[PDB]
Amino acid sequence: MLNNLFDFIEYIEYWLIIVAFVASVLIVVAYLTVAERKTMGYMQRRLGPNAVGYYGVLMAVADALKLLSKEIVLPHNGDIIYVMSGPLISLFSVLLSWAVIPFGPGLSLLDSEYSIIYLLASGSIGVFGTVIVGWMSNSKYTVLATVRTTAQLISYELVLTTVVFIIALIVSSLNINVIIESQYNIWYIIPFFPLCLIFFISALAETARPPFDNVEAESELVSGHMTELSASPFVIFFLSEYCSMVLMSTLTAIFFFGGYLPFSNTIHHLILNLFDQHSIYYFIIEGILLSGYLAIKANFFMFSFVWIRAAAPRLRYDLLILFCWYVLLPIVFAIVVFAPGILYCFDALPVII
Amino acid sequence: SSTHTNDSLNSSNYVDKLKDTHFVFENDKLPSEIPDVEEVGATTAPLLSAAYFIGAKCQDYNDDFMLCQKEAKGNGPIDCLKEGRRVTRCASGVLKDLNTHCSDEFRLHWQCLSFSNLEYKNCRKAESLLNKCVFEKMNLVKKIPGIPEDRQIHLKQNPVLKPVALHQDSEVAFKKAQNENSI
Amino acid sequence: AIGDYPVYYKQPIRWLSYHAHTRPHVFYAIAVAALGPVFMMATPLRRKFLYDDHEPLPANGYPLPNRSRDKTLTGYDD
Amino acid sequence: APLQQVGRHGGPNKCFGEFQRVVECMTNAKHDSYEPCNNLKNDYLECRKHKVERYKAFLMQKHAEELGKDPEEIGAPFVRKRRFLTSKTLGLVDGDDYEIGVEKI
Amino acid sequence: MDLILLMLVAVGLNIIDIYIMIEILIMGCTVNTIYSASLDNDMIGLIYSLIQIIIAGVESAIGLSILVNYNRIRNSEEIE
Amino acid sequence: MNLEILDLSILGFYSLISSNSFESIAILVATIMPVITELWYNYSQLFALLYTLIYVGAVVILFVFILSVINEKESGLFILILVLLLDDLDDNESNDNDYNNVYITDYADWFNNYNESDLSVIGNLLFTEYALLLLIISFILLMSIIGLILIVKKD
Amino acid sequence: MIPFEALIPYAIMFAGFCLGGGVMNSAITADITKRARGPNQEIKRNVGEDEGPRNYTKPRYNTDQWDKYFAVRDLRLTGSLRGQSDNAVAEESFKTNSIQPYSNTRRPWVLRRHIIMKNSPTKWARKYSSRRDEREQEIKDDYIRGMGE
Amino acid sequence: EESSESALSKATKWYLLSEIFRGLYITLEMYFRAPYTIYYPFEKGPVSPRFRGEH
Ligand SMILES: CCCCCCCCCCCCCCCCCC(=O)OC[C@H](COP(=O)(O)OCCN)OC(=O)CCCCCCCCCCCCCCCCC
Ligand SMILES: CCCCCCCCCCCC(=O)OC[C@H](COP(=O)(O)OCC[N+](C)(C)C)OC(=O)CCCCCCCCCCC
Ligand SMILES: CCCCCCCCCCCC(=O)OC[C@H](COP(=O)(O)OCC[N+](C)(C)C)OC(=O)CCCCCCCCCCC
Repeated sequence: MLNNLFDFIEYIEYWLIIVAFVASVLIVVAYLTVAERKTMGYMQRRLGPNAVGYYGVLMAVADALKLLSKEIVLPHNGDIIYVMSGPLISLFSVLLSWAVIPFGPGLSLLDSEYSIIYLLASGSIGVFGTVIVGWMSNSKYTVLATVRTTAQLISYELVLTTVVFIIALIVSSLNINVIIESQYNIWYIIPFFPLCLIFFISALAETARPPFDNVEAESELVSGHMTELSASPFVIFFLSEYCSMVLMSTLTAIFFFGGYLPFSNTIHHLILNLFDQHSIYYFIIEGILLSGYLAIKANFFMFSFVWIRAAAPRLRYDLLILFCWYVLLPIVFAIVVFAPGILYCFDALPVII
Repeated sequence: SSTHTNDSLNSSNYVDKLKDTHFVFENDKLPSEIPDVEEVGATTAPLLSAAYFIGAKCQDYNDDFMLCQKEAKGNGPIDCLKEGRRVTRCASGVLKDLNTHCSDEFRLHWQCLSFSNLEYKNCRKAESLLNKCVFEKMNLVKKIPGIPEDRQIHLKQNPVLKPVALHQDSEVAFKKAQNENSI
Repeated sequence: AIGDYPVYYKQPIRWLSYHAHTRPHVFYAIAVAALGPVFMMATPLRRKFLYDDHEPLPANGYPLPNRSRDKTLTGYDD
Repeated sequence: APLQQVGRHGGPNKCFGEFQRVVECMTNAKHDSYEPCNNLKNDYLECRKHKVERYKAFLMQKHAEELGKDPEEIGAPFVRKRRFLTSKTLGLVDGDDYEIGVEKI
Repeated sequence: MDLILLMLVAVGLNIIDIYIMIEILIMGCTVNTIYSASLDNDMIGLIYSLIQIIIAGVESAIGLSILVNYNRIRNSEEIE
Repeated sequence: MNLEILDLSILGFYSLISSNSFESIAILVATIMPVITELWYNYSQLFALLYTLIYVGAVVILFVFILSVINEKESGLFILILVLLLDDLDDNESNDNDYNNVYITDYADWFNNYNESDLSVIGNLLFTEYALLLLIISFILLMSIIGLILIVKKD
Repeated sequence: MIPFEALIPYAIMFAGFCLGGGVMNSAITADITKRARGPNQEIKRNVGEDEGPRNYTKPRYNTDQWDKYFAVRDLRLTGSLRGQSDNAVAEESFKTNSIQPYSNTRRPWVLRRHIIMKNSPTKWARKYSSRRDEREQEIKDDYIRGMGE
Repeated sequence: EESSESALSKATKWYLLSEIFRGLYITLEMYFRAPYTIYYPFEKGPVSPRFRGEH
């Protein structure tokens, strides 16, 4: 057979694309954990993991497989609901939030003019997943990291939501693809540099990364909510924190560094002229290039997640809630009344072309 | 705008299951009392490519077709059936001309539109060749009403927003005209 | 008054300096925010010196000619 | 007067015309009473819910049942799965019956 | 079935459970408005729904604030 | 197999048996999710996302925030299934039979060449036509900020 | 002194994005193009000898309501939602294949099955009071009562 | 009133995180330095003749 097998592929083709998409995200997340220790290792004059697989390539494999084969500790044998439900919400939200990220023009699973709302809505479901982990527990350390966890995520959600809305206001579109294409002539890091610092600061808090680390602070509250997590509930929750790191690093690339747009249009043009547009080999190269530009921009921020962790001491929680309210929020509302003013003054109010 | 409606195809088959949508056909053709017209067969991309030449050639009939809708006072579909066939015949006239005068210039342009998300900003090199050809062989021009001639967008020599990726057939055809024509 | 808190209606200039040193989180958020409405007020200056406003978009449906239907319209008939 | 029944694109929607004709009659000055506008009020309600027209569909369904008329031969052909709007069904000359692509536009 | 007031069996025995029932009750009103507005292709109904969601949020915040101060009022010895 | 029915039957089963406040807050989340999902498909995708952003992201995590503050302390299978089955039988919210059994369509038209999202029109009317409704809302929000602080703040 | 062992994970994360993007750009483009070649499977797969170079169609984004009307209009002409055709005259099957979807207008399931959301002063009168429905049924009855005149 | 820095200088350092960006830069200098790690058990740390071990 050859004719009754081709249509089989055409009936399964769009499932292979999704698996290639999910594998694409998980490979980045899996090797983000290694890159965090490999990078933070070399800034501390260490080496980091280089013994598990040649040069430590199989380090995420060992850590995941080690925990996937640990004894799950349930309060009573049939309490799998309590342990898993917390991390499961967190993992689904951040895996569903990947559905709007485009790897090129139009290459996103969900394309709709409400992509920005879908992205902020999905993240807020993950916030609900985080606080549930401790709220079903009697351990004092685990239940400690709910009231402080709840407000930290609540407080820096306003700042992250408003920043996204200012960029959406400059293009007058809540579509991810339109925002990226709107940055052809200029990258929004040049006009809105302060928002990028505010976006990156807020992004750290939302993922509970240091220096906004007070939730899962080893010296303060041990593993935080994870001091009661082991085996699979630990990995799923740990994976969620690194899906968010990859996502929020990609989102900073999209909103301020042009997304998949090339660093040089000339180099992009010269490279693609070596392939014929009438053969599928041209489109693989463009897709590799366009995701390559995003990957390099995204990698720089996954680097900065680790880089700031190796350079800044952890910030005290009481001084952390007052930072986003008494410093960041007035600035963010000041700009949201500033950008419409400048645009109107020069008759440059945006329209979705 | 991707809002769900009761009038066309929706986003997903899960919308159809909730609405219990039936996609209903009607075999009955039009009665013989209404003289037949040959419907336009062009798809989306060719129409967007020839839209400004349909506007230049069928301007009187399009205005008259609409003025019949304005003055029909709600009975527009029934009382403008004869004036609605002139527009269909006029537009078929233009697409038939482009196929018999500028077949390669036309096809190159709407292949570019099918390659660049159906956006006019991405296909200026192919579009400029098509406009120049149409002018000499049919006298049609592209004009955007409401602005001075010097400030039309498609004549902008250095546009701010440019295509990310080039159309190979457009760039190859353009430089050939830089030798054939720019003598 | 080497360090006294200024009174706004007697020392307007020094009152802002006190807040531009001790409350940078308030003074410059107000300064940034006011730069928006200030720029809106300077819009008439730009009209007379830089360029006119663009022509408004044709976002009101099909442009209907303001006249009566043509009577001699022929061609493309059945 | 305030805008009511605004479409999803900023213009008048399906039933705005009927509602406007009601307001013209009710606020008119040549009417002694509201009797002449009673039919226009029904049309605006009809345009929105089609209750009278759905009722007419119920009798034509019920009348055919009492006469034995075959539903497949009096009704109109329909397709429930959008993937099976095949070119054979659409009537295209050399159309297969293989399903169509409704994955990504 | 609900004419025997079954929904009273479905509301818990804490003041916070009443607050939730008020939200679930109002949620039904907004869903009804979104349903009508989309069928009619009327955005005025969608303006109403947006107001209902925003007003239903302010009602929650005030109710919780009263409940929070109600709770600390008992636990107000604070003589340590 | 309209599976949206089975989600609510499970939901209607746990609403009759919830004891503590953990399950009571669970009924809230278990009700919005069918509301959001049944709005995402069918009727309005815009208001499915507005609900997630405003209800789940804003008012739901406030409940669990104060439950940890308030306290955490402290039927028969025949009657429940009997009640749920009785609740299950009659689910016709309206008694216009033709309105519930006869389907309708709309006809599209090309007269709207300026196509923009619903949120474009809603903003177009809320910031122009009903600017009083918008301004009162910011006034209701203002009173809450004052109202929260006077109720809760100690000194 | 650049550490290459430290940058190995990044070169693998760079390949992760490229793997997903390279597949999506090419697979979706190939599928869109293939279905835009003709109305049957024996046309889509094979390439004719007298056919010229293949012009791929890139996936479309940022659409509006006209693109939902254009998509169905293209479907009725070529059998694909993104077919290509520039014939000045359509097939004679174009005049008898308009798809008009008919769907119900019933309230959401949650609005009429939730143990709490369905309870309301007016929702009981819709469900258990005949006052509204008897009044409206008069108008339906008087439709057929007026065909005699 | 006796602070030598002007208001803008004190606020530019505050809003633009002057010392933090320096702190990052010093940490990034170490990234291009030779690490200290030795690959035991293929290498051993220094020992001296006075060392006390097994009897
Ligand atoms: C991705 C799946 C996520 C959900 C995983 C859990 C699924 C288990 C079924 C619960 C969800 C069904 C929805 C109705 C809520 C019912 C909540 C409840 O009554 O308690 C359930 C849970 C287990 O306790 P149980 O033994 O069932 O009841 C007696 C305990 N004294 O009591 C507990 O509180 C234990 C911890 C459960 C916390 C779940 C939080 C609420 C659910 C939110 C996530 C799912 C959202 C709803 C989606 C489905 C909606 C129908
Ligand atoms: C340009 C884009 C990259 C940098 C973005 C951030 C700028 C930070 C400095 C402005 C704030 C400020 O307050 O600047 C002024 C400050 C402090 O000056 P001072 O202590 O009074 O100097 C003393 C007296 N002098 C002026 C005679 C010397 O200078 C700095 O600490 C400079 C820090 C430079 C290293 C950090 C940059 C590299 C980070 C990573 C880049 C990839
Ligand atoms: C107008 C231009 C707008 C620019 C917008 C940018 C503002 C950013 C914040 C500045 C205010 C500030 O750093 O504040 C410091 C605050 C609160 O300090 P405080 O309690 O008020 O005491 C100090 C002030 N005193 C004495 C005047 C009262 O806490 C912090 O240490 C927050 C440090 C966060 C660092 C996170 C890592 C950075 C990652 C990104 C780079 C890799």
